[PDB]
Amino acid sequence: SLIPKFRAWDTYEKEMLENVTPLFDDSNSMIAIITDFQIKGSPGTSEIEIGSYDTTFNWDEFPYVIMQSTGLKDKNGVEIFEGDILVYDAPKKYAHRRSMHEIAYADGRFFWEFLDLVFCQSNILYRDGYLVIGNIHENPELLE
Amino acid sequence: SLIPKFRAWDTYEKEMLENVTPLFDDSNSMIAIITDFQIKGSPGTSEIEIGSYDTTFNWDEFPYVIMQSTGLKDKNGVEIFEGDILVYDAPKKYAHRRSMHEIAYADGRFFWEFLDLVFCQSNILYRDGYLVIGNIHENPELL
Amino acid sequence: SLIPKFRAWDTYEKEMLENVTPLFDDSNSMIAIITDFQIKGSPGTSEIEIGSYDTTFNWDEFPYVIMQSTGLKDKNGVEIFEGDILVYDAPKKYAHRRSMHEIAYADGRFFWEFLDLVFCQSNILYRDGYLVIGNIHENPELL
Amino acid sequence: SLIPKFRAWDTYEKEMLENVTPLFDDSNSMIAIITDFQIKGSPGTSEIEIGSYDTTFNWDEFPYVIMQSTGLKDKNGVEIFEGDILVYDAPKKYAHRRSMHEIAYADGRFFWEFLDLVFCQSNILYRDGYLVIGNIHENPELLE
Repeated sequence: SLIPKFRAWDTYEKEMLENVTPLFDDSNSMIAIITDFQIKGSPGTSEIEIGSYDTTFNWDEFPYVIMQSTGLKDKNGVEIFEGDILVYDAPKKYAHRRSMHEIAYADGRFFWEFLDLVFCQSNILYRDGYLVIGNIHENPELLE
Repeated sequence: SLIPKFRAWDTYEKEMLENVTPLFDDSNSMIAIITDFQIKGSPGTSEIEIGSYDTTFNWDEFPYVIMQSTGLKDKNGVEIFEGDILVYDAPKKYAHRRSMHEIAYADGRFFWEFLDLVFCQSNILYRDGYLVIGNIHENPELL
Repeated sequence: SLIPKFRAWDTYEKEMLENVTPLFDDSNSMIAIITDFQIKGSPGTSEIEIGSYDTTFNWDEFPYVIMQSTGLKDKNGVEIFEGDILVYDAPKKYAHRRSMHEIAYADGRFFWEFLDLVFCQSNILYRDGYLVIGNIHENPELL
Repeated sequence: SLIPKFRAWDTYEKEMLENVTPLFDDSNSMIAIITDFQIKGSPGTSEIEIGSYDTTFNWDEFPYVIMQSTGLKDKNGVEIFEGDILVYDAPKKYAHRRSMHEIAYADGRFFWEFLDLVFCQSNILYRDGYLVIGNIHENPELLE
């Protein structure tokens, strides 16, 4: 099963927004985003009260980039999203260079890039395990 | 890189709703659904006008079951979702069980059940190809 | 990155032979098997001394079925081969059978049948882990 | 199923040997290689006659690197082995090199390195398809 959960990088404000709801037209294009809402009212006469939101008509270039949760967690229990960048949590002693690996989606599955292992919960936790160190938007220096 | 697209089975109305937007609390529980909306503003400024929707306030148990698109298509160009049931498009073997393969997501990937080939667009189309024949909600006693 | 290792089911003796070397002719059909050999040279002129072997000419039906090692081990350190049958080793909660999963190779990977998980070392060992309980030849009626 | 088929790179002579039979002890060390054999003698009384061969006796380090067939074919029907390098057979354009990926085995599967696609027969052949254009031993600068 996979519970749909999304975060958005606001490229104009340079801010990561958690728990957002992307809204699409019937043609697979994002047209709005709800960043906060609450449900109000009584049983049978309830409503969705949108607190904060934005739409593509407000912008020449809509500044939100959406990323979905993989439903997997890292060694410290942090939920892994598309765009996260992970590293093997090696001991400090005899420290040796390690590469970082970005999470992406293709061909029906989430992949970590440049790694021989299959991306799955057991591989994330195996031996010393993997940790999310940042993401491609906030931390592009991790892949330099 | 997967464009999010969802459908919902409404267990109360016994119907499939297309192009829905599920709304979750910050704790993994679905608390509302938007089934139609428009953007309007002339300028309003622009606003989201919810057309049809439901919330968990309205129910003892929220009757909507959400399914996400894999973004892959079957041999007939049908978009494949979680809960779809696929079969290989071969001749029909009369009076014997036909193998059926439910689509689900787990542990980082979508997969089809009971099949040695890996679920991916090229394998869906290879040879005679696979077709969606229905899903586990609209067609409950097939599997 | 995969050490070639083979075992053979002897369908005449009904025994499993370990560390065998299958030999294939130019038609890619198995023609012989080496079950024991030594290297006895002296010292810049070495030789392969085959000590135990068999060939398709010594039989009407060559009674050997070859299975290759996956290179992976089960939770008890047992090397896993094609044709093995694995179970998840959760405690016996009184009176229910563990589901069984045969190992095969196809289309680029070794895999376990009827399972949502990727067949890889970490999944084999995760939590209670998986154990080999038999194989399709020694235990033809297990599945 | 997979018919075991092996090739070996002789790293002393710098030659690829086709269709070899690798011989291992029980500790997983290759100690011999049969490059040619035939079966001889009376039915019921037959023998393996070893033609070309080599053993680890003659060597400080046995100079042969074994690679197994994946069982999969490229767009030209060529059997793909570990160590092969594949390219996507898109129309070639001036001064643009097509991207290359090495075949490896790890942890239960064969795969193409640095490519987020399931390595399977239908993906090898899909759309423009992939072709074997060398291997890491005979063409050690090819990946660059």
